[PDB]
Amino acid sequence: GMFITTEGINAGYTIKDVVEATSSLMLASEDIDKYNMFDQLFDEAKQKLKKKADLLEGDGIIGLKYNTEVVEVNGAPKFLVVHGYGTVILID
Amino acid sequence: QGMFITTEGINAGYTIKDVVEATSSLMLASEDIDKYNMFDQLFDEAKQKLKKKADLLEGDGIIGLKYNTEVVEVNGAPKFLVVHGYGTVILID
Amino acid sequence: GMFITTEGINAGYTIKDVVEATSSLMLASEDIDKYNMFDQLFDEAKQKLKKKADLLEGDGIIGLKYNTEVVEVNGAPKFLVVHGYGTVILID
Amino acid sequence: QGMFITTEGINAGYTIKDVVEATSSLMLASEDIDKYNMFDQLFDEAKQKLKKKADLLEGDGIIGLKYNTEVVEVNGAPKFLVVHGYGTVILID
Amino acid sequence: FQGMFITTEGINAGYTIKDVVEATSSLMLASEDIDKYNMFDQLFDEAKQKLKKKADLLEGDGIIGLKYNTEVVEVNGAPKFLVVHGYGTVILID
Repeated sequence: GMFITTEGINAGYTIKDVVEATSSLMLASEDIDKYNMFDQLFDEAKQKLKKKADLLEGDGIIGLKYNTEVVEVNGAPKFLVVHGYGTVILID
Repeated sequence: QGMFITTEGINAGYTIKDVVEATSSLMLASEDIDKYNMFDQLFDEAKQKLKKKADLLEGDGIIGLKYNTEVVEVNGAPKFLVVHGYGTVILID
Repeated sequence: GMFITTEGINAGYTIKDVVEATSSLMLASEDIDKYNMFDQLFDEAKQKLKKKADLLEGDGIIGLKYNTEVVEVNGAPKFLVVHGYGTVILID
Repeated sequence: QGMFITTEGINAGYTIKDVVEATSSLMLASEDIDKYNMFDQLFDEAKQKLKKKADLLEGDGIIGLKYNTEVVEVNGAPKFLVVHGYGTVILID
Repeated sequence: FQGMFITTEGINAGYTIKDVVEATSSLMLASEDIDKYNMFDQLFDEAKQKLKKKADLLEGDGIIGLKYNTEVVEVNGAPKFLVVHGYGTVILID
């Protein structure tokens, strides 16, 4: 139960660290149109980032951004990759 | 669907419900490999998906919207156009 | 004569909508090194975005970002693609 | 071109001249397909182009800088490294 | 020098801007490791250390406005290089 946001917050905080997480999956040959499968990778990336924020003893993560790639092998999409990153903060 | 969305933050009091994401895509016909205006549809669809998620979380709108885009190639031709939209769902006060 | 910016503005406004535009061109075989040809696509993307801002009855666009792709056909760059997007606002 | 540039905004009074963009690129030799440190010079070139455009618009500097990057492949090898830089040219007060 | 702050967003505090800085880091995948996108973790760390060292050479206190670009570079129809670019604005407080 730890907060996450794309932008900053108007409140007093100190900065613990910037954290990053990558998650990925492999597509079946028949599923090369299934870009909806990115949904689970964003949620996995967030949970990895939140766990890292909790290990740093922060209250949450500001400044979240995502990078995405669709990686091709032998002229077909084969991997979907999300990178998430943000700044872990502690309020006051 | 009457719910606000913005690329940046807002100077107002809010609480943060959650960050939400949506992906939309389409498959190009062989003759339409030059039709990058077809991304318009996908940005619209991504926003609708995001707004629906904001409404299920019982927020007033979405701040901090960004889009990632890909043109995915199959056997040396563009075949899919993909938009990912994401942002922070907030509740005012 | 309508303003556009990458960041927000410290002033009172209401939000009309987020708008997006895509611009693209096809490279000749001999022009696969000509990445300066993105310049005109950025300008076209802005003009499309401004047009949309004016249709929504806003004063300008905050939060502008651009995505870019170089799309390959048969192992050569063939299309240059810009996506522009931002938030249309009305001052006060 | 002793002229300021930043990724974020500034807490100060300004007016907005325009948004500006610059692209810079280079071609890799076959033996240099692992040399991604060669992006270094392209970022610098992109900044120089953006600053020169800011100076033509008679601004004091550039806020909101972002970069897009691509590694463009020809016949299944990286051949071009491409940087796009863009930002908002401002004038203080 | 070692312990220097870095953040994705700005800070609500008084500062002057030294310069914008950039770093790139990369690695080459083995054929058997074309699924190993976890290996980006290293590259983000390396990119940050390069950026911090540039901030320290400019005599700043830290880096605001950090962003990362990423690419997965293919050679002969397989992923061969993972590339991170990091960039941000080096500042000095007061």
